[PDB]
Amino acid sequence: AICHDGKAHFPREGVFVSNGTHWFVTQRNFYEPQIITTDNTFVSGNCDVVIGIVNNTVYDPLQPELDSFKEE
Amino acid sequence: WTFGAGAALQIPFAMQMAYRFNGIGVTQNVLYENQKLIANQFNSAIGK
Ligand SMILES: *[C@@H]1O[C@H](CO)[C@@H](O[C@@H]2O[C@H](CO)[C@@H](O[C@@H]3O[C@H](CO)[C@@H](O)[C@H](O[C@H]4O[C@H](CO)[C@@H](O)[C@H](O)[C@@H]4O[C@@H]4O[C@H](CO)[C@@H](O)[C@H](O)[C@H]4NC(C)=O)[C@@H]3O)[C@H](O)[C@H]2NC(C)=O)[C@H](O)[C@H]1NC(C)=O
Ligand SMILES: *[C@@H]1O[C@H](CO)[C@@H](O[C@@H]2O[C@H](CO)[C@@H](O[C@@H]3O[C@H](CO)[C@@H](O)[C@H](O)[C@@H]3O)[C@H](O)[C@H]2NC(C)=O)[C@H](O)[C@H]1NC(C)=O
Ligand SMILES: *[C@@H]1O[C@H](CO)[C@@H](O[C@@H]2O[C@H](CO)[C@@H](O)[C@H](O)[C@H]2NC(C)=O)[C@H](O)[C@H]1NC(C)=O
Repeated sequence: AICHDGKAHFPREGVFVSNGTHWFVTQRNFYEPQIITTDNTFVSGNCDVVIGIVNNTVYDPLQPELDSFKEE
Repeated sequence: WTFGAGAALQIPFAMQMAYRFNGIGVTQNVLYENQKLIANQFNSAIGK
């Protein structure tokens, strides 16, 4: 899994992998990395139960639009 | 099951069980939140 803000995010379909510095989510039968965002994972529960959870961040697609929206 | 289709690929057992649960139509969070209960039930079953 993965912890961002106290909420554990799981992959909609695929697995989390890391090349050594960054984490990605990829389909199971073929290697093609994808940046992990809110469109790949769904929240459930909190960070205090899962075993082996990791501590990387998760992107949000809507943030840049707000900045432009505030700009104009 | 990858070793039945081709070369053998390693995978943690918890993740494998999550795959199976997804197979029978149950989200993964159930397994990742009840791991201990499932393990105890399995051990007791083999003992019986
Ligand atoms: C991922 O990265 C984030 C960075 O912020 C970490 O955030 C953590 O969030 C926790 C709150 O949910 C903080 O505390 C957590 O919950 C309990 C209360 O603190 C406790 O079980 C842990 O906190 C202790 O361990 C942390 C791990 O380093 C310490 O940072 C933290 O200061 C606590 O250390 C002592 O704990 C005892 C008991 O609570 C206290 O009596 C002491 O006073 C504490 N010492 C000091 C100097 O304060 C648990 O983390 C947590 O503080 C906060 N930061 C960290 C590093 O944990 C996530 O933990 C991190 N997750 C993973 C898997 O890396
Ligand atoms: C593992 O994946 C990470 C992805 O974050 C790789 O990060 C890599 O970081 C370097 C440095 O930025 C990138 O190279 C280039 O750097 C120049 C610096 O100016 C920049 O202008 C380029 O746009 C580019 O960022 C590299 O692209 C980037 N790679 C990826 C896939 O994002 C990291 O290198 C990977 N490590 C291994 C061992 O695979
Ligand atoms: C996954 O396996 C690794 C070992 O390869 C475990 O890491 C160590 O396990 C021993 C217990 O025998 C501990 O004494 C060490 O403190 C562990 N080292 C670290 C960095 O954790 C690891 O515990 C296993 N992962 C889980 C969730 O149990």
